[PDB]
Amino acid sequence: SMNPPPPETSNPNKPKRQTNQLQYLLRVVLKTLWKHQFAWPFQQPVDAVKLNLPDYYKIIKTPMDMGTIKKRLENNYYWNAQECIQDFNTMFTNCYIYNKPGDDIVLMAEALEKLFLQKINELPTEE
Ligand SMILES: O=C1NC(=O)C(c2cccc(Cl)c2)=C1Nc1ccc(O)c(Cl)c1
Repeated sequence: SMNPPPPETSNPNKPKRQTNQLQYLLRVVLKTLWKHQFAWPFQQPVDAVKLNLPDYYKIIKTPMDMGTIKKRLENNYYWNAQECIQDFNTMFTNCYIYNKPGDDIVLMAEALEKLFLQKINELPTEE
């Protein structure tokens, strides 16, 4: 079982914005999660070949990862904050769908998600 193409991070005809909320999602949210000791499994698309997870992309039909999110934020791919928040939530949910409760990777996702929730709680009002 092979890897799919990664999610796109560039699409010139998709309209985009740089908003204060999106800036916060990069400068505070992504940066906080990216530097965490448990970030590493989430910094790039899951390589199902190297990890010997041939069923991964049979089960996970909407892959997402922080490498992709980082590129989307840096390349101003998004129209609004909700699109980016959805990407983080997709990433966490994929982990919980694929893995078993208590697995290391689930504990890692939970630690990142707790921080994510704390930061999104203080998402600034749109300017
Ligand atoms: O990119 C990766 N390199 C690794 O060794 C892993 C990985 C695989 C199994 C357990 C743990 Cl804690 C990490 C990655 N990421 C990953 C990210 C989410 C997942 O659900 C799974 Cl199974 C793996």
